[PDB]
Amino acid sequence: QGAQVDCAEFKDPKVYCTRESNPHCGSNGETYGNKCAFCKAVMKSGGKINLKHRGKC
Repeated sequence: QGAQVDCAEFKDPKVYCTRESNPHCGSNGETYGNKCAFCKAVMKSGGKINLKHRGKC
């Protein structure tokens, strides 16, 4: 096992942004999905934004 939803190791170089490759939906906070959007937000989320990323939140 091991949930592979890490987003630090796939930052660079010029990888995850703009053209969203997955409408993924946050805990109970937001609908987004471009790898950058999610890692970027979640980073500065607060520490209470888990994920229920499938389709809608």
